[PDB]
Amino acid sequence: NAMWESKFVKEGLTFDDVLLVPAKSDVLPREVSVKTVLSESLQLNIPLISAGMDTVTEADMAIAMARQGGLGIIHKNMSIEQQAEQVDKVKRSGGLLVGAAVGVTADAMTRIDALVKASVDAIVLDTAHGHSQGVIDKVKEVRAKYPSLNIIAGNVATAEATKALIEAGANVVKVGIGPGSICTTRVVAGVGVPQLTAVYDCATEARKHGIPVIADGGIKYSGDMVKALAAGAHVVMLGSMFAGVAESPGETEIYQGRQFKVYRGMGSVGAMELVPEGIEGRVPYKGPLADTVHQLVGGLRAGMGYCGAQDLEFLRENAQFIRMSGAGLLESHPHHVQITKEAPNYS
Amino acid sequence: NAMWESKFVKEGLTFDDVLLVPAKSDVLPREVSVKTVLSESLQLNIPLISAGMDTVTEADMAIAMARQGGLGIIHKNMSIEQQAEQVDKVKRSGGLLVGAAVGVTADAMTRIDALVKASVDAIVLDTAHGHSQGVIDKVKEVRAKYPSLNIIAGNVATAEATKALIEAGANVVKVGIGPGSICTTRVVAGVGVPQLTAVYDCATEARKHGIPVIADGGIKYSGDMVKALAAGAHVVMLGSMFAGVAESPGETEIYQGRQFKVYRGMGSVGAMEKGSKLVPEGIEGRVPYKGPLADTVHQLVGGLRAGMGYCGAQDLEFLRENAQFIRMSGAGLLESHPHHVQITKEAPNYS
Amino acid sequence: SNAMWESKFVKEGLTFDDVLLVPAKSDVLPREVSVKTVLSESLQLNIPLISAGMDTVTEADMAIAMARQGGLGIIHKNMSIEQQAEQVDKVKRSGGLLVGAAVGVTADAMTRIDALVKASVDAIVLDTAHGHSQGVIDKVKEVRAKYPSLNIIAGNVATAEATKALIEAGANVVKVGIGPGSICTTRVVAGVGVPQLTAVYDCATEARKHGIPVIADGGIKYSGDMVKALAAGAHVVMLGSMFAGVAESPGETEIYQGRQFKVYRGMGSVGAMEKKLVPEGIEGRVPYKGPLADTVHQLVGGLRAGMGYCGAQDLEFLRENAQFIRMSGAGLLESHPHHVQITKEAPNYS
Amino acid sequence: AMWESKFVKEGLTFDDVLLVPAKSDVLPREVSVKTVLSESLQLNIPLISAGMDTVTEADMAIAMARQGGLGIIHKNMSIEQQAEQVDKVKRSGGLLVGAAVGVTADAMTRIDALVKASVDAIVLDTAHGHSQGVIDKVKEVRAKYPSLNIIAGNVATAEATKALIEAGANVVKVGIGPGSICTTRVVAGVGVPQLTAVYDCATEARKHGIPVIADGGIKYSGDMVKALAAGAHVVMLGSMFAGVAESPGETEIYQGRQFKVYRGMGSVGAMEKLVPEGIEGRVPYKGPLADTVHQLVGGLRAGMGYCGAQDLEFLRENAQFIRMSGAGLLESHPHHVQITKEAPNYS
Ligand SMILES: O=C(Cn1c(-c2ccccn2)nc2ccccc21)Nc1ccc2ccccc2c1
Ligand SMILES: O=C(Cn1c(-c2ccccn2)nc2ccccc21)Nc1ccc2ccccc2c1
Ligand SMILES: O=C(Cn1c(-c2ccccn2)nc2ccccc21)Nc1ccc2ccccc2c1
Ligand SMILES: O=C(Cn1c(-c2ccccn2)nc2ccccc21)Nc1ccc2ccccc2c1
Ligand SMILES: O=c1[nH]cnc2c1ncn2[C@@H]1O[C@H](COP(=O)(O)O)[C@@H](O)[C@H]1O
Ligand SMILES: O=c1[nH]cnc2c1ncn2[C@@H]1O[C@H](COP(=O)(O)O)[C@@H](O)[C@H]1O
Ligand SMILES: O=c1[nH]cnc2c1ncn2[C@@H]1O[C@H](COP(=O)(O)O)[C@@H](O)[C@H]1O
Ligand SMILES: O=c1[nH]cnc2c1ncn2[C@@H]1O[C@H](COP(=O)(O)O)[C@@H](O)[C@H]1O
Repeated sequence: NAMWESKFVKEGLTFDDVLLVPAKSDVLPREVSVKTVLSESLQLNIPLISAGMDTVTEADMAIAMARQGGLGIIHKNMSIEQQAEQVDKVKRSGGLLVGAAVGVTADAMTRIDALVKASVDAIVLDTAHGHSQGVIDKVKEVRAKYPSLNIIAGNVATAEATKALIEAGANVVKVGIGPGSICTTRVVAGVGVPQLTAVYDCATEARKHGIPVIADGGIKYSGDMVKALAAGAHVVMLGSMFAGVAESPGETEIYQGRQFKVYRGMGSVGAMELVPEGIEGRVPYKGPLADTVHQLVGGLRAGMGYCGAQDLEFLRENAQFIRMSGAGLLESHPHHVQITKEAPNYS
Repeated sequence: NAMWESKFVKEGLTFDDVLLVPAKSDVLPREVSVKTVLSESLQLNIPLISAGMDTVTEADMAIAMARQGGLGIIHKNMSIEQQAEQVDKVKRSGGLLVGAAVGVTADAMTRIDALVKASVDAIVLDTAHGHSQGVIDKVKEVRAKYPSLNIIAGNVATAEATKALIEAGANVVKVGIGPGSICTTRVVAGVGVPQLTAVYDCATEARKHGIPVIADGGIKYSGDMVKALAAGAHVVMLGSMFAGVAESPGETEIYQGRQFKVYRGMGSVGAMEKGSKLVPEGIEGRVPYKGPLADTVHQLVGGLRAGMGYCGAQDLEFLRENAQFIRMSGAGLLESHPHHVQITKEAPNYS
Repeated sequence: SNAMWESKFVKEGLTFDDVLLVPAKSDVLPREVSVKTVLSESLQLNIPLISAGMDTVTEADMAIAMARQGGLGIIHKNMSIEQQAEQVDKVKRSGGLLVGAAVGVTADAMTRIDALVKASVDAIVLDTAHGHSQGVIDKVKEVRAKYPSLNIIAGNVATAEATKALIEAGANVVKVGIGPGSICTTRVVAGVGVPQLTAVYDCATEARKHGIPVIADGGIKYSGDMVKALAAGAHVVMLGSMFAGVAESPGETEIYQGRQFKVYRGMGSVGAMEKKLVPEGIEGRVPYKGPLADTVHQLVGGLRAGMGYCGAQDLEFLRENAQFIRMSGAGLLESHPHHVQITKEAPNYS
Repeated sequence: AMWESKFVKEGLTFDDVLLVPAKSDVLPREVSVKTVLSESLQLNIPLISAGMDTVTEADMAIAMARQGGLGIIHKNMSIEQQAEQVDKVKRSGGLLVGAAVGVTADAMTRIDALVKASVDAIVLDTAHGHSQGVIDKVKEVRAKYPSLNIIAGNVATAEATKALIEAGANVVKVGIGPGSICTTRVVAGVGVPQLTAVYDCATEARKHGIPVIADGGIKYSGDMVKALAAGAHVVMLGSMFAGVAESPGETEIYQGRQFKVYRGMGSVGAMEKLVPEGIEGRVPYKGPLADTVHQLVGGLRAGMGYCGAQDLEFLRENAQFIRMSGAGLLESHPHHVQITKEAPNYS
């Protein structure tokens, strides 16, 4: 009867619920450092990872991300031979960093072998429910065979789940159940945790083991990314904000005179070909990845400057939030003004 | 006196106010059990019941519901003779389960007499106010004559009301005051309780007596059903999500080049006129055509299996006794649904 | 002391769309409950409804219709003293019906009140923007002194302190509402107000201690709001917009895009003020709703259903026993129809 | 302790609250609307026009001063041009006029010219008032011009207000992100809900006898009253002054309605004249300033009359708020009635 009475006690927050409180600062946005260390064999210049989705990251995107100082995860919706080849294609081009997504299946180990042979830097054990026993066991099975391999496991949204994956052998934990722009998990199954609260809860546990977390999904604007990092995440994972980029898979298509690209959930009907937990759609074309990355990092620099963070470590450990209502949100966006042109970082 | 200061102390949540929290899980959605026991003689393989509304459930729907593992409540907007024929029709169709709705009226027993002869499996004593004395007196009057008959009573939204119905003879209690898609009770009378809190409060009381509660109304997506079952409900009742299937009463009509089917509240002007001083408490409308019932049901159950899998629930009871929620704001809701992307294809379980 | 500084943001407010009335044990059917109500021995109404004292809401034709329905009408003050006195006499001679008249806080207040009393008016409505103003208190005291037996209704107020002040001044009815008006912009232009349900509840709390009835004025857009207002401690509610489009309300029916509408505007709007201070209301139009009888039946019927759910035999049980439950915006969306295409229009919804 | 305090703070904005009516023996006609920001800076009306290139130049500053207010000459022009603007307002009857200065190396050079032009106040105008550079720049100016009115901003915290007062500023400007044209809270994720920001800053500034300026996010006259009631001596407006005839730029016609350009100083357009923290848009033409001012001051007199405030100091010390939900706000505006004509003080 303790489980019965504790059903509705927990409370969760997401990005649009909060703002970062300005702090004393003697650092300029130009001066701040945005480097992150996921592991001793995996370091990034910028805290950005492109999602391992069929409409987001393949060879070209992974190469582009690695060159902006980020990281790309090759999706698993292709043959083992195809993924190992694309991973190699990224490694061919200057010894850039590259990751590959692997699902929890029978052929999982076989796929990982061809990936490790292709000198992949990290594998992403992707599953909808990262707190499942099957996922945990497969992490252990993989950890045993490759102790020197970077293992990124997810997705989870609780501290209990984070501890479970870390103990299984995961050195990076991916956080996010339902916040995705193309996701319908919370709608069709009713399951999830508000992403900021999820990140905070998991980071609270991950810190105790010196393990980094990845904030994955739900990021609409560059400010959301700053919030995610300040909530405990080392690095974020983006899907929709990279999907309209030239380097992302798919072809540019015209709808009502504008340029779009296909963006679909990996749990959508189209991506599968279980009940679907994703949606299919399109996002505006945005040209080269460099322009989008520049606005994102530039937003992050401004944010860190406001908070007085010389590095992301200070940001995670010192940044304070303040909660706001819907009226606060509307004030936070432009209001009572007819916007006449698009800014490079707004709509 | 002390009632004056307590006017605004109570707080209520609904489906869009919360989310289910993922937990340890050794079970796959493929392997979960979705069966339920409502009574000694009533067992459903899926937790679904189609509403007893004149635009939702008749003989054809009740057959299709039963063949899916669910239950259909034949509506009362027809003669006593007609309703008995349809109950009999569902029964002759291979031993399928079938329910039937009865209103709190003078000739209620007469309707119930003909329903029992036709071997109806359950009777729904449906009122707008389940905590009315007339309904309570009716349940006793029916339990006395038919000690073996499955009686479902409603609608209620408070623990005290559930206690009254259970002690009166009801062996199943139906929860829901105002959450209906077609319902204006809360708007025109100002009375109601947010459904998820209602389900939770009623399930709390009914649990003490070993009595199942039905979550009736307010469910628009499959996730809302999983939340309702996790809140303490044994089964759920759907009107809106069933009103568009092929087996539902009424014919298809065209809007925007696509097909729609009529759906209206039983307290709407149209429904009251067919059934017959009271002011209406529902609206008349239409919902998208969705084809055969099997497709809708498969989506519904599929969402439940996934959600139960997330919670690590091997069966519905574990989910009822262990599932934890987390409260969220409007921003949380906005994030929960798809966002900032233009959808190009309707998903089988989304819009 | 730093008290006033530290208590600035302490209070919280609730409106109709923030709450629901909780269903309770009921030994009564909607057709059996009594909706009658007493404001004073000389002023008893069969239905808890008063039509607002506005130039686009209540004149003689409206006051007569309201009274015949068992309600009350307040003749507005945007006319000469002689005219308003005539309007009262007309209603009073139309079968001996109850009729009220609005009076403002001006120098000629006493003159106008003398005429209305001479015309045998039943209630005087001392109407001002700020009921807790010193000018209002004094005017109430003057009138109570000259007319010890005259019904005095004073407002508007939104706090208990204000309510206590008008009661001690000599008012036997207190009207509540600062800003909730559909037509109002006071909260937008002055930044001043109190969420109407909390307002009614705070003022009723004070007024209960004195046996003074309270009127819930403005903010009511559906019949359920009226039930909530009455359950929050009000004896009677006052309506503007829901009565604005009936046939008996002032103003001819105008045609806008085929559909027939009726002008409804704030008493503090630019147009009304003409018939130094900036506007605190807007000018607009509402759909023509036909005879008052059809609107009243929907409202009363909503109340009967409401009282039925709460197990209230009369309005006194409602005020004393009815409990609310607070809900989020998600709760409100569930409360209204949703995820359906409305094909026809219910007599009591839009 | 720093990690666990991240989400404890709550913030309020204008649309979250209402002013509670109090006992009153004062009529709106009789109230005192004056304000003293310093010994050498007194306003007959609590209004300041924003230092933006689409809000305030010489013509706006003149009109504002003659109404009893103040105009701030923006800095998107040469040192010589700005000194001429200040002089222009000065030879128009000896009117009060302020000028905007940013934190650059040549800031002193510009200030030297503005002082020579007999300016009444210089506004040290930056995105992050709690920056060390801003604090240092305040010290330099105070050390050279001990009698010069220095407005320093912008800030949103008591700690930042304290630091600016300590640095030598004699007026503090409050607001991080509430601006109608502002995207700072969206792109950088940083900010504090304005009404709480004013209150938190006034609480500190009260101790030093320093007045604060509530800058940004005011869309109706009632918002201004709330801002003042929350502790502000005076408010600064942008969008409500940008469609005024005396503002820079000219009138454009779109579908019969007249408009005027309004953009943030952080927008691409203004910067061109880092990533942007504003947008470019347009507001409706409102005609001569006197009409907008009349409505604003009249709403304030209404509010003060409701609160029983004879003067603005009474309002600051005594006015009480009540919190409300989105249903409260919805009720607070006109509702369920189709508006047939524009009121002078509403949309
Ligand atoms: O300067 C701008 C953006 N910006 C603006 C502007 C104007 C009004 C409100 C907000 N920002 N105007 C600009 C003009 C040119 C370049 C950048 C500009 N933003 C920031 C962000 C973080 C900072 C941290 C320490 C010190 C200074 C910082 C500045
Ligand atoms: O696999 C999917 C849906 N799905 C997805 C997907 C991936 C990420 C986020 C959401 N959905 N991709 C799929 C590809 C094929 C079939 C089903 C798929 N959903 C679930 C739901 C509950 C589970 C419980 C235990 C173990 C696994 C569970 C899986
Ligand atoms: O009388 C109006 C506005 N107004 C109205 C009106 C009517 C109903 C609700 C709100 N305002 N009607 C008016 C008619 C003419 C001039 C002003 C008017 N506003 C105020 C505001 C504050 C006051 C403080 C002390 C004393 C009187 C005060 C009056
Ligand atoms: O029965 C209806 C309205 N109504 C409905 C209906 C159906 C489902 C949900 C809500 N209302 N169906 C009707 C059919 C005919 C006449 C009235 C009807 N309303 C009420 C309202 C309050 C009551 C209090 C005590 C006892 C009975 C009460 C009944
Ligand atoms: O179809 C799906 N269903 C649910 N979540 C998904 C699906 N596809 C991708 N995701 C998650 O959502 C993230 C994308 O988030 P975005 O930044 O909102 O696009 C991915 O990195 C995955 O974690
Ligand atoms: O007209 C009515 N007024 C109020 N409630 C109704 C009315 N008609 C049906 N209902 C209830 O609302 C449920 C429909 O829920 P839905 O799934 O949201 O459409 C029904 O099963 C009834 O419990
Ligand atoms: O112009 C005005 N400004 C503010 N309130 C007004 C004005 N005119 C009428 N009111 C109030 O608003 C009520 C109308 O409420 P309604 O039912 O929402 O239309 C009236 O009875 C008055 O109490
Ligand atoms: O580009 C910008 N980014 C952020 N804030 C700005 C920008 N431009 C002006 N502001 C601020 O916003 C205020 C205008 O507020 P408004 O009254 O809401 O339009 C100005 O006085 C500045 O303090």
